[PDB]
This record gives sequence, C-alpha cells and structure tokens, in this order.
Amino acid sequence: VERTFLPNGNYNIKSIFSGSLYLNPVSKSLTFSNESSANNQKWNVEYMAENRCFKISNVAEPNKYLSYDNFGFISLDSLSNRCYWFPIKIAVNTYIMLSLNKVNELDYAWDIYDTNENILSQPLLLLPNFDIYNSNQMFKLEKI
Amino acid sequence: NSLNDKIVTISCKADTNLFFYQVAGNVSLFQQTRNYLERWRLIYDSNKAAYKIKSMDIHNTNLVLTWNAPTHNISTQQDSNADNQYWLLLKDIGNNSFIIASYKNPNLVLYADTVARNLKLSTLNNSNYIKFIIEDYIISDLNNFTCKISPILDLNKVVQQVDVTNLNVNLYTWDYGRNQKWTIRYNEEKAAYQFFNTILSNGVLTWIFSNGNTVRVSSSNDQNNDAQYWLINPVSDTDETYTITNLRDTTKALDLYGGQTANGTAIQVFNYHGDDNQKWNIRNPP
Amino acid sequence: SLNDKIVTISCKADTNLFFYQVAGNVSLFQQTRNYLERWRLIYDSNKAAYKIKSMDIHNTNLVLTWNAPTHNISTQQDSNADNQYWLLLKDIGNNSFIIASYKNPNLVLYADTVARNLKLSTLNNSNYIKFIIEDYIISDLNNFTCKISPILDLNKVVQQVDVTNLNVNLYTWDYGRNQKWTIRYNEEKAAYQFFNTILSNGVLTWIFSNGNTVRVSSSNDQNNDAQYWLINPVSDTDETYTITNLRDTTKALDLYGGQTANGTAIQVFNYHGDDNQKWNIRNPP
Ligand SMILES: OC[C@H]1O[C@@H](O)[C@H](O)[C@@H](O)[C@H]1O
Ligand SMILES: OC[C@H]1O[C@@H](O)[C@H](O)[C@@H](O)[C@H]1O
Repeated sequence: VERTFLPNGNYNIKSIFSGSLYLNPVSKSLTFSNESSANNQKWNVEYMAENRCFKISNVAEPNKYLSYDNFGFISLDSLSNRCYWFPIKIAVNTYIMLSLNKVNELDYAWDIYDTNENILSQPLLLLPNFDIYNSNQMFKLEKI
Repeated sequence: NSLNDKIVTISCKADTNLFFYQVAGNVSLFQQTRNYLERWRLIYDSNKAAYKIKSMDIHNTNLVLTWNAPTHNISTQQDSNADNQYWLLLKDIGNNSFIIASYKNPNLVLYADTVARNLKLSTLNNSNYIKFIIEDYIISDLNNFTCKISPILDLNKVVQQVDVTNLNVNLYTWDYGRNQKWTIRYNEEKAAYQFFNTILSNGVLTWIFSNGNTVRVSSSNDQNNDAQYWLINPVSDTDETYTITNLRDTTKALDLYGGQTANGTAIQVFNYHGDDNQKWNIRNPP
Repeated sequence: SLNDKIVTISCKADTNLFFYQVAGNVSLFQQTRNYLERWRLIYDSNKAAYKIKSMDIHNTNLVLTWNAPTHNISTQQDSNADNQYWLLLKDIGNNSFIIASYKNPNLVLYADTVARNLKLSTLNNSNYIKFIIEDYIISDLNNFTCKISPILDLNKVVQQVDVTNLNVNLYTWDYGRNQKWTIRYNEEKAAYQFFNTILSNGVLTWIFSNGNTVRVSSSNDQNNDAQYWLINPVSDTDETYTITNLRDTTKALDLYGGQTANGTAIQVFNYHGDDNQKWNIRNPP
C-alpha cells in the first residue's frame, strides 16, 4: 500500500543530463551507461515507514543497496544506515536524493559531474546539497 | 608560513577587475579601490595547516572570512578561531591562481558569482570561478598604476622627464603634463618595478650607472639592465610614502639632490640613509 | 615552472613510499633511486593541467590514468585524454600537493598505504591525499650517504684524512667512515652540504681565505656559502655529476692536476668541465 509520493517497485535511474544513459554498477562504482535491458540497470525502491526514507537495491544483486563509502563515492553494499535515502521531488519524476543522515553536519546528495552536459564514465558521488537548483543533483526515476 | 601575516588583495580569475570587498560584515566583489576595504591579512595555523582571512577594516578590527554553514553563503564574522573561519590556500601551479577550500569541509571551495558580485561555496570544477589571484597589496595597488611622484619635502612638485626629446629627470611644479606622469609596472620574474613615463611608450626611469649617480629615462627595449628596475618599499605609518631603491644596487635609493626643492633640481640616486629627501609620495593624478 | 620537470612523487602519509611504475601498474614502493619512480610533468596551458608521464625505459609513453568511473589508478598509453590530466594544487605552508583529476576535480589522488596503491577521494584534511613532488636529483641525493669517486679512477674516493686531520684528499676505498659523506639539501639556500660521517657537524668547505683549498669544517658556522654546493648531473650518466660551490658557482670541485695517486689534493678550480671535475656519487657497497 502507498505511504508516500514514490510507490514501491522497479525503476530505471537517469541523470537529467541524458535520457539514454542508465545507472548501473561498474566495478565498485556507480555510473550511467548505455541501455543494456539487463537487471543491473533495474532498481528496487522500497519505502521504510519507521524513518520515512527509501532503500534502493539492485535487481541483479537484491541484497546490495545503494550506499556511500568514506571516499565520497556512491556504492553498492549490504544494509546499513547509509542505505537510507530522502528524496525531494522537484518535478514529474525528477528527484534530489539526500542521504538520510547529515554528513559533516550538512545535507549530502547524489551528484554526477558533467563536462558540458556529458557524464560518460563519471562516477556517482555524494556531495553537499544547498538547494533544489543543482542540475548535477537532479535524477529521474522511471517506473520500469 | 610564507604567507603568514602577509597583507593581500584577492581578485577573481574570472574577472580580474573584481576584488574581495568588506564592509560591516558583508563580503562582496567590487572594482579596485586601493584601500583597506579590499585588504586581507593571511593568518596561518601550523596545526591546522590552514589560514584565516582577516579583513583590514579600520573600524571593526576582528572580522574574518566566514562560511555560513549550513548555507553556501559567505560573510565576515568576529574571529572565534572556528573551523568555518579557516581556509586551505591551494596554489594552482602554472596557472598563478588559488583555489580556496573550506577547512571545515574541503569538499567546498570559494566560488565567484560575478553577476551577483558576491561569494558562495561550491563543489569543484574547471572554471575560473573557483580560482582567485592572491597578491601582495603593495604590488596589487602599484601594478599598472598611473601616478605622479612627489618628494615629501614638497608635495607641490613632481619628478618629471623634461620633455619628449630631453630624457633628463628633474623636480618641477605639477602642471598635469604627461611628462609628469608615470605608469608603474611590476616584473614577475625580476620581482621589481619599472616606471614608464607617459609621454613616451617604452621610456623607463633608469640609473645611468656609467655616469655616477645620474638617473634618466631610457628605452625599455634594453632587456637585461637591472638599473631599469626598482624596489618600492612603503614607509611605516603612511599610505602613500615610499623609498625607491635600484635593482642593480639596492643600496642606491632615488634621491632628491641636496634636499633642494627649487624647480630644475636634479633627481638622482644616492647611498640609502632614509632621510626625507629619499622619501617619495606616489599618488593618484588629480 | 614544473613543465618538463622530472620528479619523484612520495606520500605525505608515508614519506618512505614513492609512486612506482611497472608494466602499466602503479603502486607505492620504497625509494629505488631509479627511472621506475621518476615522472615527467607535462603542462597543457589551455587546460591548466598536467600529464604525469613515466620515465620507464621500456614503455616510453605511459601516463598516470584514472580508470573512470572506477576507483582505480594505472598508467596507460598517452592519448591526451581528460582522465590523463591532473591539477597540481600546492598546499602553501604545508609544502605538499593535492593532485586532482582534470576529468573530475572533485576527485583527488588518495594514497592507500596499507594496500600500497593509489585510488581516489573527495577532498578532506587527511595526509593520505597530500603528496611530496620533488626534483628527482634532490630526491635521490637528499639524506643519501655516499662515496665520491673521480671518473679518472673509480677505485679511489674523496676522503677526510682522519677525525682530527680535516684535510681532504684522494685515497683508495677502504670503507672508512672518513670516506663516506651524507648529502643534505638545504631548502632555503637551494644547495647541498656534504656531511662527513666520521664527524657529526663536519661539512665539505671551500677555504677561500686559503686560495683553492677545500677542507672539512664545522657546520655551526652558519652563514658561509662556501659550505654549500650545487650538484649537477652529467648527461647520459646515472651517477656522474659536477660539483660547484655556492659562494662562487664558477668554482668546481677539482682533482688536483688530474693526478690519481694516493694523497692527491682535492680542491676547487675554475670550471671547464674536464674529466678531473666530474665525480661519481655512489652507494657505498
Ligand atoms: O649627492 C648629493 C647629496 O646631497 C646631500 O646633501 C644629501 O644628503 C644626499 O642625499 C645627496 O642628495
Ligand atoms: O689546480 C691545479 C690545476 O691542475 C691542472 O692540471 C688541472 O687540469 C686543473 O683542474 C687544476 O687542478
């Protein structure tokens, strides 16, 4: 049953910089790659009632969740409090993804670096968030 | 430690005509003022390996560049030696610019908003908006400055080239002539200055060392003559007073002959003793 | 100013660990004093960034490459790509460098000292992202204890006579402490001092008050430029150098007459670059 603005289920995750690049793991990093139609580009979003957040697992590796490391990278790890995400819906299915925890007593968010709107080969990072206007922190969750 | 206690101006690599400007706790980007409002002292903490950036405001004497966490805003607040008041000065070698990162959170660096004319914190990129030029305030004020030069023995007289063909240098009553105005240029390599007389294009103040203590204007296309270059040292307690020593021999200071003030009095070099006839006021032409 | 400079890069978190290259693999390894740990900094003015190129003798076109998007650093063939350019940010007052990727300036080199390799990290205040970039000659010679032979005969060495006799002459190598010198680089003066190991504060010194004579004297004579030297490599050689005095750089360390006999004087003389003014600075076997 729906408890929030973002229903449970499988999604593709995209940056607003590109409608043809898809979030998947590559080695221990997360990046946006060409459409593969595989499970590693499918993400299971689950709402957590107790903390009002979301945990997001990879369909190919259902026991691995989006998390972050001590080096600023978004990672794929086992369940921990680093796997809890607080989305801010800013458009139809465009979100800013904040870590639930304050990091360095700040809001931190998914951040993808761009070189003239090109994000090829860039790793997804966890960087400070100050508002809802940072294009590098805007991501699309598409139900599929 | 080589920047500790140094008083500097900070300008934008993105717009070199905009400088860090301070008033009443507000920090903004403003055109060059050549005064304390755009001057900052770098204060080093060895343990933190970071710097405080203290405003040289004459009224509020304990204001330092402060990050208003958790916002991305910047201001100047009373110095409490806090982490959000410390900064990493990271020199971009080969680019002659600095990235200035927050010591509290080095993920964030100073970012010049040249349209709002203020500063904010940002994540890093490859633009010039996070790059800044940190320069000794004397050099900053004097570099590319068009001035008149007066002895303190009489501020109504100026150091002048006689005329366009007569390259001699003497003391004369100020008459707003181009021969009485000089454009100062700092040489990065030589760490010294040249005084370009504005009546000529490539004419600089020069110690004619082959003729005793005589100084004259000569062409600057004589490349490797240290006698064409000068060190400009501020006199304490003063805003416009300097001693001017020659690069060839720093014991040779710009000298008003005999301390005489009459029109036509010779301008020369002489052994430095720091007397009033070796002190000069470098000033804005009115 | 760093363009085309050949340097070694070591870790602030562990100054005994250097950037090490072999067959495309970058690791952190102890000081080798050879090409395996030497890198040429190649400046691109438009990018305001540097390529970091291996001085490997076999593979001559390898540059430090970020294997984006992974956490891995390696050396790949130079294709002038963005993941092969680096911002060299000098942390002033700290005399160390942060090395940020041009491809993503948020990410900088991180020294994994326990795994003995490199990776990436967002900026922080840890020493693991700080690095010491140093001209390779200085890197090799600083704190290096050596023996100094003339190329005219590598069986003899420059020595202090004994603990009380402070004269300096040429003699056969007998592994004596009077025959070994610990080189120290003076940052301020940008020059070197040779500390004889039979004494604690004895340095090689030009006795200018006595013509061309050089002897060992105390290093607690603070402001004497005759106690400092410039060590310049001879082209095509791994161990040959010329040694010139800081007081007068035209004065080079000279083997008297070019004579090779035991007890031959060691002096300074006007530099001409002859074979009696070239020296091999070597590891004592
Ligand atoms: O060379 C003429 C000299 O005249 C002296 O009276 C004066 O003290 C010197 O500074 C110098 O001007
Ligand atoms: O000082 C005596 C001179 O003797 C010469 O034979 C030698 O080539 C010079 O370098 C110098 O040593």
